[PDB]
Amino acid sequence: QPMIYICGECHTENEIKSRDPIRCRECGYRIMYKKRTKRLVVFDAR
Amino acid sequence: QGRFRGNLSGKRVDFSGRTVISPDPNLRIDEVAVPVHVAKILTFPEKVNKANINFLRK
Amino acid sequence: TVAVMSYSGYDIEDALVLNKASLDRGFGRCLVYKNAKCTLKRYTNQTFDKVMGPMLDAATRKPIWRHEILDADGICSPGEKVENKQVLVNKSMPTVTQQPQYKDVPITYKGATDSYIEKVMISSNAEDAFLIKMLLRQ
Amino acid sequence: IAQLRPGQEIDLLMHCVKGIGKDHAKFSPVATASYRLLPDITLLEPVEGE
Amino acid sequence: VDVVHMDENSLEFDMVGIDAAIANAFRRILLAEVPTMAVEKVLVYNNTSIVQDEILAHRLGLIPIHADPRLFEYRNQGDEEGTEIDTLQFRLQVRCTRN
Amino acid sequence: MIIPVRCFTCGKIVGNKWEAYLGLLQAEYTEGDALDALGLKRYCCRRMLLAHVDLIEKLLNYAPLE
Amino acid sequence: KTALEMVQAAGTDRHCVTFVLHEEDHTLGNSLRYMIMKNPEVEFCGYTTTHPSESKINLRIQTRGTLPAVEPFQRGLNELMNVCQHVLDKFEASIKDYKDQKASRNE
Amino acid sequence: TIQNSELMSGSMDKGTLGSGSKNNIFYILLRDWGQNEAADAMSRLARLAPVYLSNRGFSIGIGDVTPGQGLLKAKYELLNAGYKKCDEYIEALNTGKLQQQPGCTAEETLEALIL
Amino acid sequence: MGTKANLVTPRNGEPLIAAIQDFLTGAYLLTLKDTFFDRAKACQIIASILVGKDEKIK
Ligand SMILES: [Zn+2]
Ligand SMILES: [Zn+2]
Repeated sequence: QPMIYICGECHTENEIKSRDPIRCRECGYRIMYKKRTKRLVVFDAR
Repeated sequence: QGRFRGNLSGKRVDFSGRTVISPDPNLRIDEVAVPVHVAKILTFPEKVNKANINFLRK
Repeated sequence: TVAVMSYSGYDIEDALVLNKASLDRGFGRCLVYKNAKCTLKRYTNQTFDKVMGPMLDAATRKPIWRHEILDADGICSPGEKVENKQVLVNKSMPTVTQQPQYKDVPITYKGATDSYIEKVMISSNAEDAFLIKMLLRQ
Repeated sequence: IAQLRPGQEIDLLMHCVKGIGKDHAKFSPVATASYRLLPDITLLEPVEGE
Repeated sequence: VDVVHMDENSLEFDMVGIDAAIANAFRRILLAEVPTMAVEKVLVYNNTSIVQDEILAHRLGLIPIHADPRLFEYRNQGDEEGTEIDTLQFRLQVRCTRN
Repeated sequence: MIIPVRCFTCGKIVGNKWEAYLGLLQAEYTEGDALDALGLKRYCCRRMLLAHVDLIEKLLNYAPLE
Repeated sequence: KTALEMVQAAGTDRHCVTFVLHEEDHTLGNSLRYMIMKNPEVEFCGYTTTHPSESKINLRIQTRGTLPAVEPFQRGLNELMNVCQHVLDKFEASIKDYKDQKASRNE
Repeated sequence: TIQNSELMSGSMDKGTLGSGSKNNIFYILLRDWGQNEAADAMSRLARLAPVYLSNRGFSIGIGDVTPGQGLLKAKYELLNAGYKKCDEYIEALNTGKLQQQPGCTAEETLEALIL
Repeated sequence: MGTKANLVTPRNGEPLIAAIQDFLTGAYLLTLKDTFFDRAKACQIIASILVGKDEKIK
């Protein structure tokens, strides 16, 4: 129900909800990647 | 890129395509094999008359 | 494994004949990564660009087809596939040229074929602008 | 199949079907199958000495 | 027909009197028309490795499956679910942790 | 990246021979004897192990991890 | 849905006919040509893939006398089928004999 | 020699099928029997000749450009003879009389003899 | 501007649309004095042309 971002360097969940400048909670590293989606995808094995 | 050299002498045209070529001897010498993903885009306006109404309905 | 022979006449001027089974087992398989970036700048007025969520269909409680791949924060998600004319970052800007009015300027995926979003990077500069980079894959 | 590091996870679901080798090379049952004609090296004149 | 050698996963046998245009047919049927079972649909939940999803599905396609394919039928056009008769199903689930 | 499952040319399953190939190159075989002892007669199978670079052992040092 | 279509020649009544075989390739074409050319009433027999994108062969059969070319085509199919039956029987007998001889030795 | 569209002798070079010049058999078919027969003949040849060639087999290897013994003797003799005559021409220019060719200096005569 | 109506170049009157590599070598190795065919392989080579508009001929 919230959005959860993975930190770039230290691999922690950060949960950026407030309108903040982007910042890791534990480190000072300033790059976030989204998590992988929960829905399923179908690939052909070709 | 002025009017004369840019637009009067040689001007860009539509109803055209551009693809990499590859050989195929099984065609006659007066045939070219157009891909499907180009022939769905390039169109020819065929006026409806008595000879081809049943073709153009399909 | 290259044979040097003349085969079937489809190899006339420098052309070369491949093997279908070699192509199926993995020969020459290649990945293409592209980029799609969007910036969310803060203006001289105290007004900011914003990312709306997925505009749902109220009739079926599913998002519309042009917004199908979005997450709940308007930014597309890793793992899902994109087709032609879908949105990736649902940007909206102020038309200040009293309340701010927003027009939609989404960042759509122009492309011939389907892609896979691999990672979505979200970071900022010091000027409060947000940089969002996707990494597409075919 | 793949190779991992801690934190990474694979959780997928595969559907095997029946297929012939003409369609795709993953259905072919043989590693390779060939044939060669059985030779007969024959001698014209007798080979003696070194 | 004289079988000169045989073990697991291999065979070697002589044929006398057949012609090239029939022995070539036996070779081509062995390469391209004897059906087997192989993965086609890879339904992915949470792939977070470095091996990309496309390449992983392609590697899973090439793995031989020991089903005896005289017992199964061809899946029809479409029919993404499948039934008891015309499919198998394999489930892979690996999570990596520190020792 | 990682070893291919099947040889590109013939079709023999080569993707299980890799961990045995490095194990036989820890015990100081030559490559010419190791590829024979693994049982790759055709040279199309032999180039799958003789020419393969194992990038994923060195790409996994750069993956993010807890 | 029909996989066999018979295109006759322009001026000749049924003794020079071209068999279009859908959903085949060189596999059946070469073996069937081999079993047709053994029939001594066939003057000409040979196939061709129309285009490699398509799975067709055109198997032209031209007979000598007055018999129509459907009969050498049918005799070629039946003779190829009986060859495959005999090969299957002899091969299964040889496999059973090999397994029996190996399981009888070193016991 | 083609007579009544039956090849009676001789093989088809470039000079009989290729795009070089006249006496092309397709040019004969163009001038005597219309465009349609020339185009049908070119289509039939382009259809037929690979079907023969890909079942003949036609290949080139390092054994096809390797030199035999009869070349490796003659090349050594030719290089020794040519380098001797070049050395005698160099010596005839620098420290003696060199027979000057008409219309040029002596060094251009040396260049012409060495070439 | 058809292919069949422009078989000869306007420069000197020599043809341009003609055979090229692997069609010359095929016809040269077909028309040596050495080659001979049985009835099977001769029928197999001749039958490659029976396609297209030459499908109806004897
Ligand atoms: Zn951090
Ligand atoms: Zn191999």
